[PDB]
Amino acid sequence: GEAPNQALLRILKETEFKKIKVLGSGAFGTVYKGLWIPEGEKVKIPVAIKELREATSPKANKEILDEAYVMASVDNPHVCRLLGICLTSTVQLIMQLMPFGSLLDYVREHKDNIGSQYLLNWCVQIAKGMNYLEDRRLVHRDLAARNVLVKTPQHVKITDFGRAKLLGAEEKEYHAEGGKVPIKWMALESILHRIYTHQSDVWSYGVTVWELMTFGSKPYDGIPASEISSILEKGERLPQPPICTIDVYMIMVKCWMIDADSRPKFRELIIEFSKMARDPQRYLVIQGDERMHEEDMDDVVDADEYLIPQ
Ligand SMILES: COc1cc(N2CCN(C)CC2)c([N+](=O)[O-])cc1Nc1ncc(Cl)c(Nc2ccccc2P(C)(C)=O)n1
Repeated sequence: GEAPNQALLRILKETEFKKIKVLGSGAFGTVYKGLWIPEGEKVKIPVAIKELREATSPKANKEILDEAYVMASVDNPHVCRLLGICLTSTVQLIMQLMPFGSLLDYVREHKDNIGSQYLLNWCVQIAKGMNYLEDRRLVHRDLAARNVLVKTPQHVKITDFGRAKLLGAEEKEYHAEGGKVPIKWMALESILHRIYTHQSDVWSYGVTVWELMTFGSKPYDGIPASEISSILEKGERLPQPPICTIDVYMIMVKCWMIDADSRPKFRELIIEFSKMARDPQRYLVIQGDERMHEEDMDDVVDADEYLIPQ
């Protein structure tokens, strides 16, 4: 068959884990900082428990089990893995705790400490992430700095799959009927024709690198998504960030070509940032770059990514 997804889907017990703090809430629901302690096993694993809402019909069309489906499949150092699922009325998605938050938040808080080695490496890690998804014929459809999580300052993972759509053997594009949308991140091709390819993902990767090099700005700030379509059409793009050479800028700008076959492929993006991250400062002029590189109760018997290899 066209790749029998012989993945596994683990079922867990709301008893063998304890919530500890709300990390956030949107319309979707709530994610809690949590502790998972599989019975028997002498391990305690830090987790995020993502609880959502029901409805009069939307609760029973795969409220998230779609997401649990895509995340149940992916295995890659730079993509969030779903540890398991919880079959309470509001099914819980159990996930590895990314203990440093979203990157968008992170770069803001630490601007005057982020180095160029760091920025370029998150650039390399996210392309590696996205390239895995392209391997698995997956289209993230919502790549942004907010949706990249921080495990360590030297290890990030792509993180939100509410909108992820797997392509079928004869599908070069997807066509999302509608809903709300993150306009200032989407390829022009998308913003007009609901068409999403891996290459519209590259457009998003572009805004993401931009978010990263502005230490967390908002793209087209001020401007309302209402007319992003219009300014983009006449030819405007996001500015060159002050820390960026032509080299880094010419890259983001390529991700924003109007012909999407004319944008870079993730496989190439990692080759390029890879090269930059060896001589980081030919490429990122960061003032003083040079002098630049939980609430744990009782732990002891703990683990994390290293249990997921059960
Ligand atoms: C250290 O604990 C966290 C804290 C923080 N915040 C909030 C508290 N303070 C402000 C610090 C910043 C974040 N966050 O979002 O910035 C993440 C983690 N860790 C984590 N691990 C796995 C996951 Cl799945 C997940 N999802 C998560 C958590 C909250 C909000 C939205 C999401 P999402 C859209 C990707 O589903 N979060």
